[PDB]
Amino acid sequence: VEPQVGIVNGLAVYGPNSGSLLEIEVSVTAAQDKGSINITGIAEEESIGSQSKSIRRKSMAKGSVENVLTVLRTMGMKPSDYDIHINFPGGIPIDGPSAGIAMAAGIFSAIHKIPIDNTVAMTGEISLNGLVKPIGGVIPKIKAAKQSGAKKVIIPYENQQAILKQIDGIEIIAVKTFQEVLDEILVN
Amino acid sequence: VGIVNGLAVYGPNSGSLLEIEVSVTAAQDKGSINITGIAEEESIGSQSKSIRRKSMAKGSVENVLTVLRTMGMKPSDYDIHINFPGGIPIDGPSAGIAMAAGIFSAIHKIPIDNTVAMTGEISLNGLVKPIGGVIPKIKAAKQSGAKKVIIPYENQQAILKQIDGIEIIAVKTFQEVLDEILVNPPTEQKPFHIEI
Ligand SMILES: CC(C)C[C@H](NC(=O)[C@H](Cc1ccccc1)NC(=O)c1cnccn1)B(O)O
Ligand SMILES: CC(C)C[C@H](NC(=O)[C@H](Cc1ccccc1)NC(=O)c1cnccn1)B(O)O
Ligand code: NA
Ligand code: NA
Repeated sequence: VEPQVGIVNGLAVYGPNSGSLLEIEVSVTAAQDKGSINITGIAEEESIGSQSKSIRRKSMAKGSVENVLTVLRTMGMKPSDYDIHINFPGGIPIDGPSAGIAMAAGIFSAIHKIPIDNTVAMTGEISLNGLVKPIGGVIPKIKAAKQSGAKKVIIPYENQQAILKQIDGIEIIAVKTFQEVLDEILVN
Repeated sequence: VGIVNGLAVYGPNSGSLLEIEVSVTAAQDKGSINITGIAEEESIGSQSKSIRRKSMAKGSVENVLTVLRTMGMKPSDYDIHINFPGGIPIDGPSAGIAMAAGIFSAIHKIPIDNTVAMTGEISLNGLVKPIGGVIPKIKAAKQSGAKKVIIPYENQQAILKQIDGIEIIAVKTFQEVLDEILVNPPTEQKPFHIEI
């Protein structure tokens, strides 16, 4: 209907050739106390195991949020000033590092009250130095964005391939940096 | 945000170079250590008896902080975030000297030679302890375009002398790692110079 504050279109893949678009929602309020970060709708922990051994870690999605908050501090924001809540609606259990640029964009937008273009979808792992790192399932993700009525899709520079140029009816933007993501999507 | 070139082995003979990211900022509150990209806990055994422990990676981070403390740094003055990039859980004690160098470099600003990769467990006294997969690690350092690789002294063996096209530096201490990888910082608009 409109560009909007703290709503960003992310992308997911389930197995080789099955992509989808998720409408990630970000709320930022002046902190009650020390500031906080909460996420609804993500894996909190992953376990990988064999017969006799297994490891457990905080999820790549939760790790991704911590990278995002470190990047926003290097850019001169103070996330400790805010209680921040990110919501992946629907109740679907999602994981992975590839929503890093989308959550970062969502928080930036919510903090600055600058709406994000609703015609854009994006996928991109974020590094602590603001670089956009390659992701999985970029073709099914682009087709999901198109299939959903997105005019544009932001992908990491290193996911660029010749075959992408053969896709019609959606603008594919390759980015190296989170600043380039903000340039592409923020409205005024 | 500084980069240190760490090394990993996956199966008997495959190595990779990891660009480990280290962010160190003035503490927002009581200071903090956060690591992304690692195993945090390991369970070993069966139904009948199993143990659970902090991962080797997490233990390695605790040893790093103790060493920096014994060297007169106060890691609790900082919020420290180390990111091991991508989407594989990494584990092991062998990134001890990489994480310690990355934090050192970030605290003092004295930046890290980007042509150097390294592997080594760190002890509390700051000795560099032997690691596994030293040969595939060296080969992966070479393939990534590293000109130098730091290894533990006790990993030195005759056959490494057969490896061409990379300088292999054996170290006994963390101070030696820092002697070898730290570059003279820039000199412009400084009241004095720091030389290594
Ligand atoms: C937080 C989410 C949206 C990030 C994206 N996740 C996914 O695409 C993941 C697949 C993935 C890819 C790489 C690493 C781990 C898991 N997909 C899902 O979680 C998923 C998709 N559809 C239904 C239910 N779950 B990304 O890493 O590709
Ligand atoms: C923190 C990491 C980088 C330290 C290094 N780890 C690895 O090489 C470990 C194997 C290992 C070796 C010794 C003890 C435990 C596990 N490798 C990995 O975790 C690994 C390697 N390639 C891709 C993804 N993960 B080291 O202990 O050799
Ligand atoms: Na994504
Ligand atoms: Na290593």
